[PDB]
Amino acid sequence: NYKKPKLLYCSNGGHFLRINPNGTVDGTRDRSDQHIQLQLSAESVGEVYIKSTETGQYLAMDTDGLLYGSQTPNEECLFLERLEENGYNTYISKKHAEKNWFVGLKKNGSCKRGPRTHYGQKAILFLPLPVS
Repeated sequence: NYKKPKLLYCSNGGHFLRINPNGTVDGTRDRSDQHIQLQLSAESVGEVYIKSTETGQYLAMDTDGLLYGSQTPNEECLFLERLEENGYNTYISKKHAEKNWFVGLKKNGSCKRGPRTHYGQKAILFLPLPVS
């Protein structure tokens, strides 16, 4: 199911995860935005890389839990993808997995930093959707 690109929709504020050309990561309510098309791929079961098709940058999480775009797919870019019972997917930073730092978007579209994320919050629930 990683064969084609997709959008990652956050049910908290209704934002599509966006990797901007300048390297910042946020969300947008505009489904037509060119920077929300993402290619997910898995080298190992349950572990994914999430890449911007438009800029080639990989989603990554820094040491303070902020999401950013990385030119290279390194250890900071691996996420543990889990399918929750409510049917939503969650993504935990593999590097920061002991701390349960999730990929998350606030209601205003800004990244909810890893340490502020917690299981049970709407900010961490994502729905993979077809591009068009």
